Amino acid sequence: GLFGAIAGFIENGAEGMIDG
Repeated sequence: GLFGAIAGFIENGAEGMIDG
């Protein structure tokens, strides 16, 4: 479901995508 395309992008900002 579409949540899986966002959630972390709002709930932090896609942590791990920065940090990786």
